[PDB]
Amino acid sequence: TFVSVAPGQTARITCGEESLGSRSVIWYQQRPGQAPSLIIYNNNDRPSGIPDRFSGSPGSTFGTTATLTITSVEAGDEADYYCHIWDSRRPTNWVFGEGTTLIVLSQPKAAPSVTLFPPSSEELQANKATLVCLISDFYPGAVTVAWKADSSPVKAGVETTTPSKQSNNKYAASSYLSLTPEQWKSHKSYSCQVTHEGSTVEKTVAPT
Amino acid sequence: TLQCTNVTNNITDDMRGELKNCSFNMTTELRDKKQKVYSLFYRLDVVQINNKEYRLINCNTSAITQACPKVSFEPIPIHYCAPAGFAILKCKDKKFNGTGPCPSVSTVQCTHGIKPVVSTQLLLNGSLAEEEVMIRSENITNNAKNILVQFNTPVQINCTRPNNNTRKSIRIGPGQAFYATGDIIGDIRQAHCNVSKATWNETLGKVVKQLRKHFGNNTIIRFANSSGGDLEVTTHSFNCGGEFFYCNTSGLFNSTWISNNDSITLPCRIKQIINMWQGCGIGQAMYAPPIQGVIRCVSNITGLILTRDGGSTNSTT
Amino acid sequence: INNKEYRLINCNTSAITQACPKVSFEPIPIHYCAPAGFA
Amino acid sequence: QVHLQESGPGLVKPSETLSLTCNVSGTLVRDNYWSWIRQPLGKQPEWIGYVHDSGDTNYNPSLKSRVHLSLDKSKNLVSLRLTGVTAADSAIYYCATTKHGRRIYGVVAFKEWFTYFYMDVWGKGTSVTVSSASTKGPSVFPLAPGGTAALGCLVKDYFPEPVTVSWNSGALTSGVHTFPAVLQSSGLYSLSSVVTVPSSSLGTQTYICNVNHKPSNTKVDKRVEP
Ligand SMILES: *[C@@H]1O[C@H](CO)[C@@H](O[C@@H]2O[C@H](CO)[C@@H](O[C@@H]3O[C@H](CO[C@H]4O[C@H](CO[C@H]5O[C@H](CO)[C@@H](O)[C@H](O)[C@@H]5O)[C@@H](O)[C@H](O[C@H]5O[C@H](CO)[C@@H](O)[C@H](O)[C@@H]5O)[C@@H]4O)[C@@H](O)[C@H](O[C@H]4O[C@H](CO)[C@@H](O)[C@H](O)[C@@H]4O[C@H]4O[C@H](CO)[C@@H](O)[C@H](O)[C@@H]4O[C@H]4O[C@H](CO)[C@@H](O)[C@H](O)[C@@H]4O)[C@@H]3O)[C@H](O)[C@H]2NC(C)=O)[C@H](O)[C@H]1NC(C)=O
Ligand SMILES: *[C@@H]1O[C@H](CO)[C@@H](O[C@@H]2O[C@H](CO)[C@@H](O[C@@H]3O[C@H](CO[C@H]4O[C@H](CO)[C@@H](O)[C@H](O)[C@@H]4O)[C@@H](O)[C@H](O[C@H]4O[C@H](CO)[C@@H](O)[C@H](O)[C@@H]4O[C@H]4O[C@H](CO)[C@@H](O)[C@H](O)[C@@H]4O)[C@@H]3O)[C@H](O)[C@H]2NC(C)=O)[C@H](O)[C@H]1NC(C)=O
Ligand SMILES: *[C@@H]1O[C@H](CO)[C@@H](O[C@@H]2O[C@H](CO)[C@@H](O[C@@H]3O[C@H](CO[C@H]4O[C@H](CO)[C@@H](O)[C@H](O)[C@@H]4O)[C@@H](O)[C@H](O[C@H]4O[C@H](CO)[C@@H](O)[C@H](O)[C@@H]4O)[C@@H]3O)[C@H](O)[C@H]2NC(C)=O)[C@H](O)[C@H]1NC(C)=O
Ligand SMILES: *[C@@H]1O[C@H](CO)[C@@H](O[C@@H]2O[C@H](CO)[C@@H](O[C@@H]3O[C@H](CO)[C@@H](O)[C@H](O[C@H]4O[C@H](CO)[C@@H](O)[C@H](O)[C@@H]4O)[C@@H]3O)[C@H](O)[C@H]2NC(C)=O)[C@H](O)[C@H]1NC(C)=O
Ligand SMILES: *[C@@H]1O[C@H](CO)[C@@H](O[C@@H]2O[C@H](CO)[C@@H](O[C@@H]3O[C@H](CO)[C@@H](O)[C@H](O)[C@@H]3O)[C@H](O)[C@H]2NC(C)=O)[C@H](O)[C@H]1NC(C)=O
Ligand SMILES: *[C@@H]1O[C@H](CO)[C@@H](O[C@@H]2O[C@H](CO)[C@@H](O)[C@H](O)[C@H]2NC(C)=O)[C@H](O)[C@H]1NC(C)=O
Ligand SMILES: *[C@@H]1O[C@H](CO)[C@@H](O[C@@H]2O[C@H](CO)[C@@H](O)[C@H](O)[C@H]2NC(C)=O)[C@H](O)[C@H]1NC(C)=O
Ligand SMILES: *[C@@H]1O[C@H](CO)[C@@H](O[C@@H]2O[C@H](CO)[C@@H](O)[C@H](O)[C@H]2NC(C)=O)[C@H](O)[C@H]1NC(C)=O
Ligand SMILES: *[C@@H]1O[C@H](CO)[C@@H](O[C@@H]2O[C@H](CO)[C@@H](O)[C@H](O)[C@H]2NC(C)=O)[C@H](O)[C@H]1NC(C)=O
Ligand SMILES: *[C@@H]1O[C@H](CO)[C@@H](O[C@@H]2O[C@H](CO)[C@@H](O)[C@H](O)[C@H]2NC(C)=O)[C@H](O)[C@H]1NC(C)=O
Ligand SMILES: *[C@@H]1O[C@H](CO)[C@@H](O[C@@H]2O[C@H](CO)[C@@H](O)[C@H](O)[C@H]2NC(C)=O)[C@H](O)[C@H]1NC(C)=O
Ligand SMILES: *[C@@H]1O[C@H](CO)[C@@H](O[C@@H]2O[C@H](CO)[C@@H](O)[C@H](O)[C@H]2NC(C)=O)[C@H](O)[C@H]1NC(C)=O
Ligand SMILES: *[C@@H]1O[C@H](CO)[C@@H](O[C@@H]2O[C@H](CO)[C@@H](O)[C@H](O)[C@H]2NC(C)=O)[C@H](O)[C@H]1NC(C)=O
Ligand SMILES: *[C@@H]1O[C@H](CO)[C@@H](O[C@@H]2O[C@H](CO)[C@@H](O)[C@H](O)[C@H]2NC(C)=O)[C@H](O)[C@H]1NC(C)=O
Ligand SMILES: *[C@@H]1O[C@H](CO)[C@@H](O)[C@H](O)[C@H]1NC(C)=O
Ligand SMILES: *[C@@H]1O[C@H](CO)[C@@H](O)[C@H](O)[C@H]1NC(C)=O
Ligand SMILES: *[C@@H]1O[C@H](CO)[C@@H](O)[C@H](O)[C@H]1NC(C)=O
Ligand SMILES: *[C@@H]1O[C@H](CO)[C@@H](O)[C@H](O)[C@H]1NC(C)=O
Repeated sequence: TFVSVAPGQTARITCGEESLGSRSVIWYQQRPGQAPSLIIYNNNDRPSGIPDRFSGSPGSTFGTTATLTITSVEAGDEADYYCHIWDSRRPTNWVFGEGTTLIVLSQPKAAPSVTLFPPSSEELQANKATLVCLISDFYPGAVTVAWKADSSPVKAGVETTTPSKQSNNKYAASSYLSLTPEQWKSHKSYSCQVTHEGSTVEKTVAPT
Repeated sequence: TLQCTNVTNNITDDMRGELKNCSFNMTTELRDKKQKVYSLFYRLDVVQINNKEYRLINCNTSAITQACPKVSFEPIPIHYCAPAGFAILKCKDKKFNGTGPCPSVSTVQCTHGIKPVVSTQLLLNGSLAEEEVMIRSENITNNAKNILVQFNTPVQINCTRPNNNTRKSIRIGPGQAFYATGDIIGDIRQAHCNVSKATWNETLGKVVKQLRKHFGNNTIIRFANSSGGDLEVTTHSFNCGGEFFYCNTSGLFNSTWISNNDSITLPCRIKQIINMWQGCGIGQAMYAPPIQGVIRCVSNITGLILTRDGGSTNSTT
Repeated sequence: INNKEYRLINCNTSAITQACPKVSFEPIPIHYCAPAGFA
Repeated sequence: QVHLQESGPGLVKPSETLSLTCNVSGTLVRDNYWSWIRQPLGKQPEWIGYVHDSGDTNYNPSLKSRVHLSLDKSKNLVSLRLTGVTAADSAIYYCATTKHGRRIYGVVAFKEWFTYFYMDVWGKGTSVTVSSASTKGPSVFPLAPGGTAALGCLVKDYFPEPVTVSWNSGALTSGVHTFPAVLQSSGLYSLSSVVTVPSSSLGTQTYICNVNHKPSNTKVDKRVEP
């Protein structure tokens, strides 16, 4: 589930089944690629280090779902959010609720920083070749890579990762193209075209 | 035939399912199509018979009729009057054990407001005694004769039903309609009754000081709970907000008095199908309809109905 | 209530009893009287 | 300060016995509750179970008859065992401290309460992949490079994951961008690590990327030069 809210406002996240008795929901924050961190440890009680007004719905209402209000929403709070429901009528939940991803709107926007590396000499001596274009600092994470052999398209051999944010607005993507030592020297030059948001950045490399 | 299960709750194994989520058929307005409807009953109301299949406890003793929800069971003050040519004489003595001459008698036409409170072990909202607490008995030596105690100061008691019940309005016939207990809104909690242990302290001390006037002065007086039998006798059977409570009085009468700030809470059970007073013939049984919301009631303990054991020449106590 | 299948209009309001055919609904003259000491 | 570290093999064959250890630093294991939490890829973290001193320990009813936890007081660490593994156990296992609490809703005496636990101080976590394939050592190849410049290293052929890459034995933490691996059709992952450096580095300002792959105990120090 996804929640879109502008920065400097109030966000609201729903998690878990409907309440049946007196509950003590525990909230967790999962930063992308990190370990979950504690935010609320007793259904609207923050420990030391968590700012206000991070609030949850009181655990005395019967018949509602756990809602998490986040006032003054920032881009740094953009992360997944899980919940541990502690309902007096239900057995112990050994599985956290399905997390809710927060989307903070009006992110800067970023032209992709592409970098094309040719194959190393020690790899050519090993009868291998791999072109690598590494793409970073692009937003949002939605890019499509296309390889070219000096105006000839490359169909197969392309292995590409899926966009992946990295503790920032920076997404990451690595595109590898596997070739043989003769294929590199054959064509005049090779190009990696990254199509990002209507625009297309190309970077080329030529043999020596 | 009721196909019953436990109520939706995860608690330890030391909690017998007082409440049972039951399902059964019912006749609708028409005498053709049935009705797979569910209700919630207390364990005391039902009994298994050989998936757990039960029945109502009274199906094998007597018929049953529901108490209309329009009527109430609120004890109101009743003044009893006599007709012309008659009069009601009222003893005006402060210390009077009910039997014998009364020095200061007056007369009246109608007694004071006597609330008909139905309880068994503890008298409630009664008339306080004057000055010293009062003991009354037909034959103190006979251990088979009850000993009625009337209090001078009232002991505050608080009984509550912490369950926000729901009323299901089933249509059993073209005119009749049954009020089942729907789902519980909130926590699975038990009915209980509170007694301030300080006031109860002093009250028990003041009754034992009056007992020593009849059983010798330097003797030891012990209090134990009921012996056993029916629930109506072994528990402080009564009605409060409409539900009929049955409380365990083992924490009040477990003491021992020699010659010389919290509340005592009591586990109170509730029953809806009661058959007191034989049932008006050998047939009728009453179903106390389910009551919406949490019931809380504050009453006075104004007297006791005690009984002594037949030790004969057993002890000084 | 949902070949047309019906019910009686009152099955869903109240029970029902038939008026015996022996009794009649004929309005007869009633004179109302008061007891002694009244007029 | 409280530092938690999870450490294990990383690759376990099906129907075997996983064994993990959580190195704890800054506090004793006798004075804290310790819970283990795995999280499959794209799933919600699954609570495994908790352990404490004096024999107070509990597991997951779904994983009841397979797990065994322990505490090493002498060596000050936590221990986990999971017998008879299958493909469902592949996940990221975290070691965290646990704090207890009671919420009372009724009157206490009626046992009208329940204890709720919450983990506050997590560990960095360890990865565990269940596969019947063998471990493959990585193959390190350096990626050769006015104002600024780029320069990188490449790990092309390894299994199962992960491979920790430092620069100059950890003396370069500014401008480093490590990119996520890609699973190739042969079943071998491949990642790259770049550093943005000033063009003025004739030096030679030695750049030596240190790769370590624990499942194959492969440690390769690759010197890159234009
Ligand atoms: C017959 O006699 C018996 C004899 O016992 C009676 O039985 C009693 O009956 C009552 C109810 O009738 C029960 O009340 C419950 O009490 C518990 C416990 O409360 C006490 O303990 C709390 C915690 O103490 C522990 O933690 C603290 C640290 O927090 C620690 O320092 C301490 O050492 C200990 O380890 C105290 O916080 C609490 O203080 C509160 O009350 C004081 C009253 O004197 C007041 O002075 C304080 O300022 C403070 O306000 C007290 O000492 C309660 O937890 C419980 O209330 C919660 O749960 C119920 C049921 O779910 C719910 O309806 C309430 O709304 C309340 O839930 C709020 O509080 C939770 C805890 O903070 C929180 O998690 C919830 O989310 C919710 O709070 C949220 O919203 C509020 C909205 O303002 C907000 O403030 C919060 O920050 C949060 O956002 C019950 O009231 C008794 O337990 C029971 N037995 C005993 C032994 O007491 C019986 O009643 C008698 N018969 C009859 C008919 O009455
Ligand atoms: C020993 O002595 C004590 C002290 O008197 C006595 O306590 C009494 O307890 C009863 C039971 O709880 C109390 O009676 C109820 O009071 C509540 C609310 O209190 C008052 O609220 C308003 C003003 O706030 C008053 O106008 C009102 O009259 C109450 O006094 C009421 O909600 C109850 O009324 C309902 O039930 C009555 C009969 O049961 C109906 O006549 C009345 O119309 C109400 O019906 C409603 O109830 C349904 C929900 O329950 C609702 O769904 C229906 O639609 C309907 O609208 C009731 O009056 C009483 O106040 C306490 N004493 C005094 C002096 O007030 C002990 O009971 C006594 N010992 C024993 C064994 O009884
Ligand atoms: C005492 O025992 C009785 C036995 O009948 C219980 O009554 C049933 O309880 C269940 C749940 O415990 C109820 O089922 C719920 O129904 C909801 C309504 O959806 C249906 O109704 C609409 C029309 O209103 C239809 O159009 C629709 O297609 C559905 O058929 C559902 O939304 C609920 O879904 C939730 O729970 C299920 C549980 O499996 C999940 O799978 C869902 O994802 C979701 O979380 C649920 O299915 C049922 O309605 C109750 N009966 C009646 C007549 O209402 C009592 O609950 C029980 N009481 C206690 C206290 O234990
Ligand atoms: C759902 O119901 C289950 C019961 O099936 C319930 O789990 C139970 O939780 C209690 C926690 O209070 C467990 O009791 C523990 O037992 C161990 C020994 O086995 C004790 O050492 C523990 O001691 C604690 O409590 C003492 C007094 O309360 C303290 O003095 C001490 O310092 C400890 O804090 C503890 O009592 C019990 O074993 C489980 N039951 C099972 C079967 O595991 C669960 O809480 C319920 N959950 C919900 C949401 O309703
Ligand atoms: C529980 O018991 C107390 C007893 O103190 C009840 O309050 C008291 O009620 C009595 C009457 O039942 C009051 O006595 C009367 O007072 C008038 C005052 O003019 C007096 O003229 C009468 O002769 C009679 O003695 C008494 O004043 C009152 N106490 C206080 C402090 O107000 C209480 O109502 C009882 N609760 C119940 C039965 O639910
Ligand atoms: C009353 O309820 C019971 C179940 O609680 C129903 O029992 C069914 O009886 C028929 C008899 O022919 C069996 O074939 C079914 O297997 C029983 N179970 C069902 C249908 O779930 C019974 O039908 C109900 N009475 C009605 C609906 O009139
Ligand atoms: C009516 O039902 C009650 C309860 O179901 C019966 O009382 C029980 O009877 C059984 C067998 O006769 C005994 O084992 C139990 O000990 C009895 N219970 C108690 C509390 O004494 C009663 O016998 C039934 N009456 C009939 C069938 O005529
Ligand atoms: C009420 O108290 C009086 C006085 O204690 C009791 O009177 C006793 O009556 C018996 C026989 O009826 C005599 O043998 C005693 O001598 C009387 N006592 C005194 C002191 O003279 C009376 O029995 C008591 N009644 C009740 C019901 O307790
Ligand atoms: C017990 O449950 C009933 C269920 O109807 C509650 O009544 C509802 O309460 C909510 C919030 O308290 C109101 O918004 C609804 O309007 C109420 N229903 C009706 C029909 O009016 C009741 O409040 C619960 N008990 C308590 C003490 O809150
Ligand atoms: C019984 O109930 C009454 C009223 O519910 C209690 O009296 C009040 O209790 C509240 C909360 O406990 C106090 O804040 C008030 O000051 C009390 N007022 C008076 C006049 O007492 C009473 O204490 C309860 N007693 C017991 C033994 O449960
Ligand atoms: C009065 O107190 C006695 C002693 O605490 C209770 O006797 C116990 O009753 C339970 C329930 O039947 C038995 O399991 C125990 O074995 C009994 N103990 C002894 C020593 O006999 C008795 O139940 C209490 N009275 C009531 C009515 O609850
Ligand atoms: C009334 O109170 C007595 C005393 O607490 C209860 O007897 C207890 O019964 C349980 C079994 O459910 C035992 O575990 C306790 O040890 C008993 N108490 C004592 C002091 O021995 C009794 O069960 C309660 N209820 C009834 C109906 O008697
Ligand atoms: C009368 O009540 C007291 C109060 O609970 C009982 O005292 C308990 O005795 C047992 C002995 O088996 C102890 O383990 C408990 O700790 C005592 N409780 C308290 C609160 O002190 C006493 O047992 C009861 N009378 C009898 C004869 O059992
Ligand atoms: C009892 O039956 C009557 C008539 O069948 C119902 O009155 C009709 O109700 C329906 C639906 O509620 C409305 O669409 C009609 O407009 C009503 N008729 C008139 C003349 O107003 C009545 O609601 C039923 N009562 C129940 C089912 O409780
Ligand atoms: C009800 O609960 C008790 C204890 O929790 C259990 O032993 C029993 O089997 C349960 N019965 C049903 C029908 O669920
Ligand atoms: C009262 O108890 C005594 C005790 O011995 C007994 O003899 C007598 O028959 C009982 N009945 C009375 C006094 O009416
Ligand atoms: C209160 O009652 C208990 C029960 O026996 C007794 O031990 C205590 O002495 C009493 N309190 C006072 C002040 O007499
Ligand atoms: C008991 O002794 C007291 C004095 O301590 C005395 O007032 C009382 O009358 C005596 N009661 C008897 C002997 O029954």
